[PDB]
Amino acid sequence: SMMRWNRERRRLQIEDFEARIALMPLLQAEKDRRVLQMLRENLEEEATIMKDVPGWKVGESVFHTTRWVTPMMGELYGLRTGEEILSSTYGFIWYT
Amino acid sequence: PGIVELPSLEDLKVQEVKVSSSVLKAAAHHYGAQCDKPNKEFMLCRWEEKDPRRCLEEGKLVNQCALEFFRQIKRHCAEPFTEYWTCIDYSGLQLFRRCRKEQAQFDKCVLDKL
Amino acid sequence: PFFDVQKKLGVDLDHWMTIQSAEQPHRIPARCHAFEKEWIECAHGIGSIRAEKECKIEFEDFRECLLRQKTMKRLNAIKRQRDKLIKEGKYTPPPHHSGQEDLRP
Amino acid sequence: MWFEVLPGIAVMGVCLFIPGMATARIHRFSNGGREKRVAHYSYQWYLMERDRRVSGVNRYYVSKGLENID
Amino acid sequence: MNPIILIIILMTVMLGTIIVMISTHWLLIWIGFEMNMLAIIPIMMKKHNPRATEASTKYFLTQSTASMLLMMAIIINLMFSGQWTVMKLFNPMASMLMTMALAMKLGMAPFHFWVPEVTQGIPLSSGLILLTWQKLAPMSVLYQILPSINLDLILTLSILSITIGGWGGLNQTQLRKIMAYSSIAHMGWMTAVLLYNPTMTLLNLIIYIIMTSTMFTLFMANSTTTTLSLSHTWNKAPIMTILVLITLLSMGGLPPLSGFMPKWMIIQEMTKNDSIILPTLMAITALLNLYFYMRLTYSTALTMFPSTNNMKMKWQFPTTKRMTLLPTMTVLSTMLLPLTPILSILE
Amino acid sequence: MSLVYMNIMMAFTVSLTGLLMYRSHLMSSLLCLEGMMLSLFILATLMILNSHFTLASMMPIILLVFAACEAALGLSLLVMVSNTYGTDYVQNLNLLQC
Amino acid sequence: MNLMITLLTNFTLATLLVTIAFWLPQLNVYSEKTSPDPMGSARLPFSMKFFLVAITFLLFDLEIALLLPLPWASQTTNLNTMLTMALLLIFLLAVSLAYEWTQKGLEWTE
Amino acid sequence: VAAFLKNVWAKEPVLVASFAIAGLAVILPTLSPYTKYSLMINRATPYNYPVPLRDDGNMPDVPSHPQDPQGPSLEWLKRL
Amino acid sequence: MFMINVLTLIIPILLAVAFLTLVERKVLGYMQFRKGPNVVGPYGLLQPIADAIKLFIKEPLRPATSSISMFILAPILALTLALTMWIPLPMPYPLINMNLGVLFMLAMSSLAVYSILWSGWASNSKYALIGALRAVAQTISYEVTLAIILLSVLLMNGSFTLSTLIITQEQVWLIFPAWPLAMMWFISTLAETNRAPFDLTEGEFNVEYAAGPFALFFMAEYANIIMMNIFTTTLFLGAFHNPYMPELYTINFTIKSLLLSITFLWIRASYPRFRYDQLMHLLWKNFLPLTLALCMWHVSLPILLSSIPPQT
Amino acid sequence: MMTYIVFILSIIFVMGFVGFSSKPSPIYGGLGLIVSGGVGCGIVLNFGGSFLGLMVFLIYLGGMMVVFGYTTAMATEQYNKVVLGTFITGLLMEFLMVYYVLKDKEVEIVFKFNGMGDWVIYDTGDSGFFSEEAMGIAALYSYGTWLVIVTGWSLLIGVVVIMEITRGN
Ligand SMILES: CCCCCCCCCCCCCCCCCC(=O)OC[C@H](COP(=O)([O-])OCC[N+](C)(C)C)OC(=O)CCCCCCCCCCCCCCCCC
Ligand SMILES: CCCCCCCCCCCCCCCCCC(=O)OC[C@H](COP(=O)(O)OCCN)OC(=O)CCCCCCCCCCCCCCCCC
Ligand SMILES: CCCCCCCCCCCCCCCCCC(=O)OC[C@H](COP(=O)(O)OCCN)OC(=O)CCCCCCCCCCCCCCCCC
Ligand SMILES: CCCCCCCCCCCCCCCCCC(=O)OC[C@H](COP(=O)(O)OCCN)OC(=O)CCCCCCCCCCCCCCCCC
Ligand SMILES: CCCCCCCCCCCCCCCCCC(=O)OC[C@H](COP(=O)(O)OCCN)OC(=O)CCCCCCCCCCCCCCCCC
Ligand SMILES: CCCCCCCCCCC1=C(C)C(=O)C(OC)=C(OC)C1=O
Repeated sequence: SMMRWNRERRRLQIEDFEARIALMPLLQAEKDRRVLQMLRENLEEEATIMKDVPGWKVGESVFHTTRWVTPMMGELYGLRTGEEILSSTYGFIWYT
Repeated sequence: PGIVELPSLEDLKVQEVKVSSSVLKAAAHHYGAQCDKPNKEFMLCRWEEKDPRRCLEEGKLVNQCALEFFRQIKRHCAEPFTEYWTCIDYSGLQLFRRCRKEQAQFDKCVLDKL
Repeated sequence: PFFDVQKKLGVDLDHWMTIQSAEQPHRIPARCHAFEKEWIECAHGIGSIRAEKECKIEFEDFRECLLRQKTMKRLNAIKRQRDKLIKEGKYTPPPHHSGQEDLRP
Repeated sequence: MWFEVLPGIAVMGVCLFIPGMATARIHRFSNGGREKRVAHYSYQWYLMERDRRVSGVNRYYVSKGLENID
Repeated sequence: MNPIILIIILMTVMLGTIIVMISTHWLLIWIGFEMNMLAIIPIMMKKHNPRATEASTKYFLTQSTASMLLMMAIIINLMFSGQWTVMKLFNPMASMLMTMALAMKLGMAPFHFWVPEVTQGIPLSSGLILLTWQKLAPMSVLYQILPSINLDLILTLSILSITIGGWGGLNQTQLRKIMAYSSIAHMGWMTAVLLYNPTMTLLNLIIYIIMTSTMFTLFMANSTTTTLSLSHTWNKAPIMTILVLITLLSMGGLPPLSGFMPKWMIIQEMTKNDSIILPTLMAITALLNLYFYMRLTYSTALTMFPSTNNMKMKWQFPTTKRMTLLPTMTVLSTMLLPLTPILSILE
Repeated sequence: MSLVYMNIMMAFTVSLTGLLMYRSHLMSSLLCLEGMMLSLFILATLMILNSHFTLASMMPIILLVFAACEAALGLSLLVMVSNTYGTDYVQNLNLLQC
Repeated sequence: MNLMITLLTNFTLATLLVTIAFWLPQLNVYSEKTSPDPMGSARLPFSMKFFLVAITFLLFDLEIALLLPLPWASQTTNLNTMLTMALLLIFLLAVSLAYEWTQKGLEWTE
Repeated sequence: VAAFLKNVWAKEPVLVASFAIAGLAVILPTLSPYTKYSLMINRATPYNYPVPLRDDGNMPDVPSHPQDPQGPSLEWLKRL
Repeated sequence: MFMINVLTLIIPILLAVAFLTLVERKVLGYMQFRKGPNVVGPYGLLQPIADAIKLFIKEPLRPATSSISMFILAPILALTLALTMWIPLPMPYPLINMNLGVLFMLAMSSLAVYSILWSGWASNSKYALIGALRAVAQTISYEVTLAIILLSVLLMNGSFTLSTLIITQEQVWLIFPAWPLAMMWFISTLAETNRAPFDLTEGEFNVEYAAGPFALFFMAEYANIIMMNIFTTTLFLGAFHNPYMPELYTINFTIKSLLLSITFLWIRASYPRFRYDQLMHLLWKNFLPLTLALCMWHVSLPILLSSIPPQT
Repeated sequence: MMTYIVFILSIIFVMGFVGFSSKPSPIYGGLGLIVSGGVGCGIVLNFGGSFLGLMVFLIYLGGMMVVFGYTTAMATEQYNKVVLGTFITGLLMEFLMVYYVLKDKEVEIVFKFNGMGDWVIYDTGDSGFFSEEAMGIAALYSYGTWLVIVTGWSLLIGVVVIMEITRGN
């Protein structure tokens, strides 16, 4: 009985994983536009904040290489409210 | 070092697929069969360029090809689809195995009309 | 004494856990996979004495990926200037940095 | 006789029936007449937070179907 | 102890040291030290008296503290390098902590304070293991981390070990403490030439292990643990007095013997690096070690101390002890200086 | 670097100086030693979970097990001390001064 | 967050019940009790066997800690190696138990 | 081998059942025909994304669409 | 709203523990050819209320405690761990749905021996300390087979998720592939809670506590008894779950857990006590070798049958 | 306040070590190390290490500190200025560190440390249908062969060594 039912459960797992795989291109495109939205917002607010500070380059990469670096949590949700911060940074860990 | 170059906010504007995760998972296998080509163009671009800023326009094609997937559901089979993603939507883990007759009606209606 | 028994006998006793750029289960990348791959491919074969001065850029990139000290220092500067301009009333946050804009996807 | 132990077993069984029935009705009431979303994995949390953003009412459980696309 | 269990425990000691020698990951280095300590604890408590239990307690505390500082150095290396290769260390704090941890494992001064205690508390065979085999694994890690070892730290540990192990044995009448302070002085000699030429470190380690194994094997053959009991040897076994004579004249670095070989080569690799004060002070401080070696040879070989009457009984029983490799080690620890350029096999 | 690493390192040094300054007991010494091991567990764990280096997630478990076995060894050593003097006092362990 | 609230609620209920148990019958003004055991005043004799069963627990619990990732380890692609190492860990736990047996370690608490 | 086995089953049946169950657990995966299917199911479970290949011009066995005939098939998993 | 759910968990736990004492005295009465309590309430239903009011106004026993702090903390820890063992229990939905509820319960039950140990040392009696050391050694002994049997059963589940353990048993009860693990599990959980025939605390540690705190230890012990019966029910006798009607699962697992708690009550009125070495012999020389052998069998068995359960 | 919660737990963690590094009594030392293990477990849980934190409960606290309190309760027969002085010393050192790093957003005792909350250093992606920590621990049997061999051999030798050194013969 456990043989038949765990084989059926493996087939159902593969079906759910292929549903996920069929959804991953759209979720990847939305994720890319999401993080580029947030970085552009942080960039424009840095340009309108860091005007007084002498010698500041707005949007300057701390890395030497010009390769894309995955944005850190503080890079994206830095200038936002603490509610959005906590929802993004401990939401899944604290969820039930 | 140098200045990172981000795209403008006009470059990120696109008609968002504003449907829920159960609507996505219920329509998932037909989305993976029918919206194959620009999705795989996009994900090949995404693993080869390793930079999302170089992958935006292809992603727009994804966000173009997804919506034509759903309008073509909405023009022909909105009612069995709605009955199917409601039953998918009830479950906490969103089981396919709880929802086989609604899947059967939706697959029958899509195989007939589309 | 480094009796390299693993390279002599061709066995892989502990090289897999050595670096983050190695073969991970289910192809999970580390958060600094590209930086460590670039530092290793720079510093390979040339020795440590040459590698400390000829791969300094890749190693500074990889260390600053790991610890994020320049990133957090930049965030400290941005947030502290923002707090000073809030305290002086010279600046207001936008609506999209207050939670009233119905986020993207 | 032996059915004299049954009032105490009935009281104890109602007292064990209360927590599961109560958490089931609370999970239906707090989640729009449905089950609580099990997010054990970060993909499930990604979808659930995407639901929270696409509903527009800051709630994951308020679902949006074909009426939300044109 | 069950001899099968003794064989398995000694193979586990050797296994932990080999796991330190052959591994490229830091966790396996730490695992080799943990396995080595965990297996050597019953070798110290073999005879089951409170001195062995006290010695095992002191050894456990020092080696546990060193293992914790080692794992902290490894964790800081993973902080500042993101990886686990047993190679140079990418932080001077992790380099300092690992050099401290290995100095505590070797018993280098001022972490020497457990070596004359524990060697006194344990039998001669377990002290032989502690002073010969237990020096192999930390010197292997010091061999592999030397591009990041701070110079002033390792030289301070080296001269402090040489001076304190020199002034230790002058007050000692117990032979195991004499071998312990000799161990501290020779480990200072090994780590002083470390950053200049680690081949001479390996040469000093091999010659020291040969000479120490010769002296402990003579001590086990004659069943003597004090100077005054070693002085009874001429009336029982007159050849053993000649053997402890030539081996203790070897351990002081007197030419034409082989124990002159390492320290001379150490000076030969330190005057190349324009250090003249430091090998001179080290060589002059080694005269203290040679002085208490000469004290032991005066008590044993060059004079005849009075024995007792019961020694006449022991004239009628030959030595049934398995004096393993004692002619081989006695020859190698004395007559090897004409083969001084053999050291290139350690390169 | 990150701010929690400050507290985990300072906890390691607090338990270090507790393990490096005995009062009377050997059990309190072993408690400080296992506090050092616990802080190493937390610190290695926060690094490995930080950097998403997947294969080292089995690393702190190993760091637990060996060292917990090490603790067992020390406890047995303490018991042998307490099978001689009646207490686990470190001032009774001075037979090897001469 | 729900879990931290639940733990705080359970600790608060337990502390409230313990406070009621330690302070409600203190208000009884009953009587002062004048001059409030098989061994009289002898010291506690150390039992070697209790310490032995505790350390045997600790070591076998460490072997359990090695065994705990097995429901996740059955999902691997290198199943021959996984099966060999799983049977080797349970076999080394059994060898630890057999050595604990045959050298009279499980005695008078068998 | 026969009287000894009945003797240890008479005196210590818990240990006989222990060594019998452990011996079956050792030897029986090497003799089972279904051990291969465990491997084939665990490698067919798609945890990651099947990152597609650039069609250079000569890949006759790689499909262009998931519903194409060429490629890996799991009809053995459905049927068994 | 979640606080209401926590209250509707923890208050009915206390009520079911209160009336489990009545069910114990009644079931032990009728199994002993007599009656249980039937005078104080109608069919005895007011006996636990009368007894709780009796104990909370009895004189405090007023001991000379070695440590005041641990004398306070041992009932606090016992009650807190007795209540937090319920929050991952799926019935059919837990209060705290977590990915590692099984391992959470094994951890919070491993922490339960500190209450016994602190109550034993916080009393000035050396006899109470010897009894506490015996009870702690007994409990940590049987936690070994708890962990290994539980691991061997969860090799058919795929995860440490307790909610997945209902999905695992939708075609068969898991006692049918794992009844030897079930019977050793059942006796081992009988030996966890110091329950007869493993109750050497009643055969000739918290005897210095007053009637209030001793009642709190007693109710924490019966909360552990009800909880381990519910956990054994979910673990081996998994009920049918219809997601649109969860009360079917709730009525079903409640009936099974009541039968299993009555089975504890039915064991304690049937057997004499073990001697201390006899249950040590039962663990280390009977349960643990079969537990290791069945652990090897349940490692190698989903591989040889191609029945490896899903990870998710 | 809630964005600093791991930091706050870590402060309790440091306080917990001063709860036993001052060494009041080995039973109060055991209690302090239990509370320290609980809060350090919570720190592990808040980066997503659920299995490692439950190892801190099941093996460190419920496995090993049980044995420490057990062995300690078989000694120190049941019934300071330096203890309380060292305790308040370590507490004031730690709160001076807190005050410095919260008024400067930067501190340097031995290393440089940021003063913002440690939520900033996290990752912004998902791991799919697996915990990366759970799969890296599951990798102990496929990729971790030599590690399992040496760990199981060290535990077997640990059983043998404990039986040798406690026999007295
Ligand atoms: C979950 C629902 C409930 C589950 C069932 C439990 C309900 C029944 C409870 C009854 C009351 C129990 C009161 C406490 C009793 C404690 C004493 C006791 O029973 O000790 C256990 C006794 C102890 O042994 P003993 O003391 O009776 O015997 C003497 C033992 N020596 C010689 C060592 C002194 O037995 C066991 O340990 C058995 C444990 C379970 C065995 C499971 C075996 C399954 C079959 C395997 C295969 C066999 C065939 C061979 C291979 C074939 C391959 C194809
Ligand atoms: C770059 C370097 C890499 C590494 C190179 C190699 C390093 C070698 C290190 C050698 C360390 C030797 C440690 C001691 C030997 C190990 C086995 C042992 O314990 O032997 C002692 C044993 C105990 O017998 P027991 O019953 O306890 O006796 C008590 C008295 N009744 O039996 C006895 O007591 C019998 C008495 C005689 C024993 C003599 C043993 C001599 C062993 C050393 C030989 C020399 C080293 C090898 C050659 C040089 C290599 C550098
Ligand atoms: C190879 C397979 C895997 C093997 C390793 C895994 C084992 C899993 C189970 C764990 C066992 C751990 C404990 C083992 C202890 C063995 C030693 C032992 O118990 O010897 C004593 C015993 C007699 O008991 P006694 O000492 O008198 O006890 C006092 C109470 N009367 O003596 C005996 O009862 C005799 C015991 C030895 C003979 C047992 C034979 C069983 C054969 C079953 C059928 C074949 C199964 C295939 C494997 C055979 C392996 C030999
Ligand atoms: C989830 C469900 C949990 C259920 C838990 C409880 C189960 C049992 C429920 C109670 C069952 C009935 C109990 C009846 C008790 C006896 C009452 C009685 O007859 O008392 C008589 C007494 C004297 O009255 P008197 O006027 O003198 O009579 C002379 C007549 N010529 O007068 C008095 O004593 C005064 C009146 C006292 C009334 C007390 C009633 C019992 C209260 C128990 C607490 C629980 C309440 C129910 C909770 C669940 C339902 C909401
Ligand atoms: C002597 C002092 C007083 C003694 C009495 C009171 C203390 C003892 C009794 C209480 C013990 C408390 C145990 C707290 C942690 C338990 C482990 C845990 O949280 O596991 C559950 C869960 C892991 O499951 P998972 O599904 O992976 O997480 C959700 C994401 N998917 O993980 C989560 O859901 C993580 C949620 C966020 C992090 C929660 C952190 C809680 C606070 C820190 C620990 C609190 C206890 C400290 C003292 C312990 C003393 C033993
Ligand atoms: C306020 C909530 C209830 C508090 C606890 C008191 C009631 C439950 C325990 C009382 C008890 C009962 C009924 C009981 O029957 C009994 O004997 C077996 C005890 O002593 C061992 C008890 O302690």
